[PDB]
Amino acid sequence: MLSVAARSGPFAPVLSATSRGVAGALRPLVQAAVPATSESPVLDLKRSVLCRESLRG
Amino acid sequence: TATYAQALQSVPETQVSQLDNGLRVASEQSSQPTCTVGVWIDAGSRYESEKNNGAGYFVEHLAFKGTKNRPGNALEKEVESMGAHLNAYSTREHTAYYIKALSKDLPKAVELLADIVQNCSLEDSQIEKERDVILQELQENDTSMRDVVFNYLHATAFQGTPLAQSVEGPSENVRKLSRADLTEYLSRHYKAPRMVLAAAGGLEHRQLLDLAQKHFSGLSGTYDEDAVPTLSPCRFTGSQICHREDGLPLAHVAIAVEGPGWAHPDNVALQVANAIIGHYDCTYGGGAHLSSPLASIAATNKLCQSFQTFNICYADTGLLGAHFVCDHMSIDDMMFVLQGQWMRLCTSATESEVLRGKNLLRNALVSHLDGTTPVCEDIGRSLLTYGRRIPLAEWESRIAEVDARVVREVCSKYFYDQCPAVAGFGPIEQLPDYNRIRSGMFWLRF
Amino acid sequence: WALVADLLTLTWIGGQPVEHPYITIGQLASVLYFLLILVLMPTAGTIENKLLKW
Amino acid sequence: VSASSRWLEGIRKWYYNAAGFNKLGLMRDDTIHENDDVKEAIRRLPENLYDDRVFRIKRALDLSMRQQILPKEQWTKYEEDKSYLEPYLKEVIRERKEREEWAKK
Amino acid sequence: MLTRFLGPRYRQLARNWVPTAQLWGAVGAVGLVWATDWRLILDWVPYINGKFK
Amino acid sequence: TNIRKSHPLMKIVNNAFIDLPAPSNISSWWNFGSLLGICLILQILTGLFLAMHY
Amino acid sequence: TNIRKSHPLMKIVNNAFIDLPAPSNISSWWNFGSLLGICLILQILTGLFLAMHY
Amino acid sequence: VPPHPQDLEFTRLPNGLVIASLENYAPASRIGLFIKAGSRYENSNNLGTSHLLRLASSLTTKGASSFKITRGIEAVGGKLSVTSTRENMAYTVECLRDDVDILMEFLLNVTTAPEFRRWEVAALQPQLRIDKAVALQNPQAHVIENLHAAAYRNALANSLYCPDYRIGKVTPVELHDYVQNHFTSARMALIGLGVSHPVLKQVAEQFLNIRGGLGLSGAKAKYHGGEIREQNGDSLVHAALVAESAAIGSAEANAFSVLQHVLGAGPHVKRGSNATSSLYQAVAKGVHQPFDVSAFNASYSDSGLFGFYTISQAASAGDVIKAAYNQVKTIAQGNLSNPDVQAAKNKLKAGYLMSVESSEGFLDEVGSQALAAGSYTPPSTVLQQIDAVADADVINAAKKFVSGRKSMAASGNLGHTPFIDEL
Amino acid sequence: KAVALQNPQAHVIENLHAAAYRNALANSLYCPDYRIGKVTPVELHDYVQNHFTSARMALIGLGVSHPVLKQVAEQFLNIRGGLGLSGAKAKYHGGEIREQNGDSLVHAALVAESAAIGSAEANAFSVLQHVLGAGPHVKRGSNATS
Amino acid sequence: SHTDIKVPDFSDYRRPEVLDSTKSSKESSEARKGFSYLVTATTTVGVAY
Ligand code: HEM
Ligand code: HEM
Ligand code: HEM
Ligand code: HEM
Ligand SMILES: COC1=C(OC)C(=O)C(C/C=C(\C)CCC=C(C)C)=C(C)C1=O
Ligand SMILES: COC1=C(OC)C(=O)C(C/C=C(\C)CCC=C(C)C)=C(C)C1=O
Repeated sequence: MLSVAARSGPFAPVLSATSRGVAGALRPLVQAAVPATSESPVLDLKRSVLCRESLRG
Repeated sequence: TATYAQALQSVPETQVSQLDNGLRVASEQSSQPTCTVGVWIDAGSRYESEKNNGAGYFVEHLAFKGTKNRPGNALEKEVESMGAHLNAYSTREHTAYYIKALSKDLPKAVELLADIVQNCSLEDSQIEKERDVILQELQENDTSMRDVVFNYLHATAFQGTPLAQSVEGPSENVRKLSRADLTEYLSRHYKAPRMVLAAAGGLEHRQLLDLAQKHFSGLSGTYDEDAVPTLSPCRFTGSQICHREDGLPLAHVAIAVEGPGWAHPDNVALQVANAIIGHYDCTYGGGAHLSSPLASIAATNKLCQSFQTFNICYADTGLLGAHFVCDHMSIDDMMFVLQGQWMRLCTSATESEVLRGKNLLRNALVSHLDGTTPVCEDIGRSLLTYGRRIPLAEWESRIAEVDARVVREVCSKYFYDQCPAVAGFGPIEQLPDYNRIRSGMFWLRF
Repeated sequence: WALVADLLTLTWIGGQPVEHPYITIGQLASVLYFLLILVLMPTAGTIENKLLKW
Repeated sequence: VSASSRWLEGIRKWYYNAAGFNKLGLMRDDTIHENDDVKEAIRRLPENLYDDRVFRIKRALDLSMRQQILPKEQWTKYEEDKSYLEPYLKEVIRERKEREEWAKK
Repeated sequence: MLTRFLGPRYRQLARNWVPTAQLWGAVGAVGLVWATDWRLILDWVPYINGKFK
Repeated sequence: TNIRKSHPLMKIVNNAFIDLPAPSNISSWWNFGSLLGICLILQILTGLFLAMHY
Repeated sequence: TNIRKSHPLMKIVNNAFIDLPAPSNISSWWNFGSLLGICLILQILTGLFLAMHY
Repeated sequence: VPPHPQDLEFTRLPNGLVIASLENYAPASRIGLFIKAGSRYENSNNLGTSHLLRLASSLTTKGASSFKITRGIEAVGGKLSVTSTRENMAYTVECLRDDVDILMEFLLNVTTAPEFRRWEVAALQPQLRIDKAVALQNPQAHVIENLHAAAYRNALANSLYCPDYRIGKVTPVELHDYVQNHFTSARMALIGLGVSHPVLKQVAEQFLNIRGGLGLSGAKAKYHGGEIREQNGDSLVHAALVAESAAIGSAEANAFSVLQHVLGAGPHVKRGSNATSSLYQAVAKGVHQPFDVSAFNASYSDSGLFGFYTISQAASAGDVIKAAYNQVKTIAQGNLSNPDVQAAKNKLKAGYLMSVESSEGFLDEVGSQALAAGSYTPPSTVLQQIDAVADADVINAAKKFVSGRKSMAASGNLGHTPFIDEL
Repeated sequence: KAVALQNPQAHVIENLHAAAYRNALANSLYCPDYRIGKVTPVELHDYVQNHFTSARMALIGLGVSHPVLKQVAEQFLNIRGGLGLSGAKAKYHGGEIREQNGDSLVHAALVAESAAIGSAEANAFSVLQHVLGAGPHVKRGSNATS
Repeated sequence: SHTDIKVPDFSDYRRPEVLDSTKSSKESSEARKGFSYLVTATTTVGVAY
């Protein structure tokens, strides 16, 4: 049941050529968007989330 | 070893079956021990009035907070205890509620979905707690420059139509929507012929059918008749909304022409052309050497922080264009280059780049359809918009047929000398005047 | 320097009647002017590059 | 190898001496005309060579100004004439040519 | 060394711009003709026979 | 980059008649500057043709 | 700040004849540009005075 | 009617390299080269080298210039991505079946023949600062980086992001050295999806026979403990409390994973109360308004960090942390059900199976397993291993957390955030 | 702050204090980066009104006369309405702060809680400081008595 | 809250062919550009003369 990062918790950065720089393992956050006022930038000196190279027709 | 072409044929045909209701039940069986079940509904915000707006977004909040058979928090307790995940979304045109769970748990997952989608307990105390929650979310969404600009772009492009509305509604509606309002919207839209039970993974289609008859029998049968309207077309306008705010540090701009709707065959050629232009972000490796000229010129000259092309689809219309984020002194250069690429493609698109576009598109299609969740979603959405499930082999055929001539003909039709809808937010003093953006939509060379 | 010298010849001839010597020398100098600029000078540059192993 | 190669080599040595950049302590590569390929190669030079190249050009422009020349012993000797730029220039060109091939398809 | 612009894409480029380069030449011609009143060329046009014979 | 914005000659044009930030509310009365411009050229052009016979 | 460097009119002068970075080794042969400048003005000035009687 | 599947084929070469491949009859292919080269292999003299390296995947190689790598991969619409953790670096490459060959070649070139040219490396340095700024906008990233710096004195203490003082200072020779000594056969695994075993095995025998670097999984992470505090003013305090737990692969690790679900990892319901989450309900009971909690569990080759992470208003930090800590104490004292552990087991199993649903998740799990264990453990046996975890094992893990020397990192306005001393 | 921080000692001593105390003495003499640009006029006003008061003040003069200073103090320094004593009380805690740098030279400070100024024990510490060694007394010396 | 951002009615200014929210604008687009470009074409013809 290895794969340290997916065993949820420790951090795991991704770099890419066509896709985007990701920093994303586990800690809370998700249950703070509910009891709210968990702001966020809207692309302050940034990049972009959700990322691209998926679609359809 | 199998070829790419051959592999497309190996994908199991999505099985479609109809209930005596109008409830379509569709599935794509794989071999996975996990699955995803859900209900896709032809309900959004393009269906709402004005006083009413925010109705479904409001229902989404109440949806998982109690049913009549499962009160206050009992549902959560069931989903969580089997290790499942329950989620939901809503756009201007679609609402979805889906469970991501273990394959054995399929009986329970459908049973819960049914209970949520029909026997919902919009209890007064809860609907009252949700108004504070939603208003907070509106306050949150305001900080996301990107979400704001796409709401602005919709609001200007679709001016007096229901499509100009945001999903969440105006604050005045959030604080005034009644239980009666919600119950009525539910009655009007959450009915069988407008919903599709979708699933993907280790399930046999008969299981899904049995479950659909077992737990969804009791909708549209003794229902329908008078009070079921269709969707009226939405006039695209073509204008500009500029929200000047020098306090924010980067400008956000979103520009688009009117695209055709979901149904139109030419969404494929548009997606190829969009792919050629692609996307960029300051964390991409490869700056100067990127194929897309916009991306390349943007990276070397540092004309932006990010940009993305898009092709948003609605009933018989859509927004086709791009969005970018940049420093106050780079909005003009950024627009020039963006527009320069659209015209180039409209007139002088070459063959090699079209193959790249087609290739980027074949990868996107397949890379996206990876996992029970995106496929389940794909089945549900397709049936609502296409009436069919379009197999990968067909999408391939449609992609394969695109050559340069098609790109310059299809881009011309939508872009060449057309009025864009422009939305700007942030430090936009240098956002070019509308006439100039309009004059960049055609070329005097040509 | 042969171009400058050829341009002296050209002006000198230009200031002279179109009779004996003058016709054929002024005719050949004209060819030289264009042979020099159009063919000879470029060719020299290629040769020079080569002598320098460039 | 023999008589002929030495004769072409001595003709090359002769041109070199006649060319006269040596007289201003310059090296052949210091005289190259600066186009983009070259501007890039200069950029790619390592710290030491780059610094030496500026001092040489400076030494020459200074000489060229007062129309003097270096004592004969300080002239750069042919084939002691290190072509420091060549490998960089070659690669920059090779890189451009590949871009160019890709631009054709 | 103009072999840089010789290949399939450039060949595709040239063709995409032909109807345009051709129509630009029609503009230039009629434009030259009408502006100098090109007797030779004009006399063939049905109307615009304002030079009788 | 563009062509208008960067070219030494076109810059001047761009900065004076294309991208020049102008007030949105100037009225006729502001036209006399360009009209003097036209009158100056008109005076020069008809003035030259007269000088060819005067 | 200075006066030469900042004034709209003087800037032009400064950037063209005062602080203009010039190579330290240009020789006579580079003088003909200014000499053409002088010849142009000399031609205009004597040219105008002749036009007052011609 | 889906096609009957295929089994994964696995092979250890005598030089230590591992090759694993699955033939799913997919339109696309996925190849990843997993290497034991994460930040834990950096030291005081070369910090950040694995970061710049991670950002350097498209610089020129022998056999493939930067321009080619970029244009070539984009021409077929594929991807090249490098992902790092404190232990591994993974180069994954993606494309349709018909194009595996060219992508494989670029992959081999990036990983075994990089040239790291002086000027290309100089031009890339500023990317460290852009890359690091983007990661650091999530408060979690600072916290977890400081958590590790605080917990270990060693290797796991290193950051995944280049220290500021090193930006612009990492050299081409340091990249060369990092590759030569970590990108070797015995530290590598070639995983494939949508390819065939002979092909991967051929490629590995022809191109991945490199060896002359270092040897095992470490210098050995020496857990130390302590705390790092970053004053910030963010309205929200982020804090992580942790203790040494167990190394991955060991039976105790699974006990910790089950403990993580008894307490509470992420949410399962959109905008839910999180009824089955022990930590959450425990904090909520005495704290009214904006907050989040979750158990944290990191497991490495020779160590592990387990505990919880909290997000809360500056003044409630103490209360949130104390409530959370006391909740764990409660399980350590025996107050743990049987249906609780059962529910946790179901949450853990459902999630793992969900984690390998897709190509990306599957490939990463196979690659990491190859590195950590040198094996491939089927989902059935992982489910079996989880089931072997008894209630007493979970109780014992909780008890280990409660009495172990702690490590903590926190950011925000820390005026009411306790010091460990005070827990 | 940049000018002070070019002496490696200043970072060290600021971190030494941050590490040693959980409180007041932990504060830095230099504004934290995140606060630069954020301190408000109201915060300055508040800091003055509550700390610049009579009971917390001393007017010292050199080359002036006592009556004059005393007159000035009675006319202008009668301000009071702030806080009271010498603290919230520094709670010594202990711990360590480590800053990776690459400076060729490592700067380190090792310390323990000693005694408050004014107490007899403080003088013992001052004498200990000289037994061990403070600064140098001879230019370029071996420092024999250290 | 940015969701309250109205878009002021422009019926007062809209060409007649674009007055209905019920239907496409694409239909009248050609006639609309036609009309506006005819004006500039006729003008250039005039100026040419
Ligand atoms: C050859 C004669 C002149 C030419 C070609 C000329 C040209 C112009 C032009 C093109 C403008 C800008 C547009 C406008 O406001 O009209 C302007 C503005 C102005 N001119 Fe002149 N003009 C001339 C004579 C004058 C005179 C006689 C005066 C008064 C002594 C004058 C003082 C101004 C001023 C103050 C402005 C600024 C007006 C404003 O911005 O409100 N110029 N001129
Ligand atoms: C350098 C350009 C100009 C040239 C070459 C030029 C040349 C001439 C010539 C040859 C005449 C005598 C022929 C005649 O009387 O019709 C004349 C008359 C005159 N011009 Fe100019 N001129 C020029 C610009 C101006 C300007 C700037 C003005 C001032 C608005 C001006 C105002 C006059 C007037 C008032 C007359 C006499 C009235 C008349 O037309 O009989 N012209 N010019
Ligand atoms: C009204 C006639 C001309 C004027 C007033 C003029 C003025 C000048 C001036 C002031 C300079 C800078 C100083 C110098 O090098 O001399 C210059 C340089 C130059 N001119 Fe001219 N010149 C004129 C005719 C020409 C001609 C006939 C050519 C050749 C077609 C020419 C091409 C150049 C070039 C290439 C330079 C740069 C030379 C260098 O920097 O080495 N100009 N000119
Ligand atoms: C706009 C300034 C100029 C004016 C007003 C001007 C005016 C005149 C006039 C009135 C004459 C006839 C009087 C005479 O023959 O002496 C003349 C002759 C001539 N000018 Fe100019 N001119 C000007 C600039 C030039 C320029 C640029 C050149 C070319 C170098 C030039 C070369 C000549 C020549 C060759 C003659 C005839 C030879 C002679 O002096 O007899 N002048 N000019
Ligand atoms: C924003 O205010 C301005 C205008 O609007 C009132 C103008 O119309 C013009 C027009 C000036 C022209 C066309 C140049 C003519 C000068 C010559 C020497 C021919 C200028 C400069 C201007 O600044
Ligand atoms: C650094 O090289 C240069 C010189 O040294 C060779 C010059 O002497 C001049 C002199 C030019 C003058 C005085 C302007 C004359 C032009 C007119 C229209 C009167 C220029 C521009 C120059 O660049």
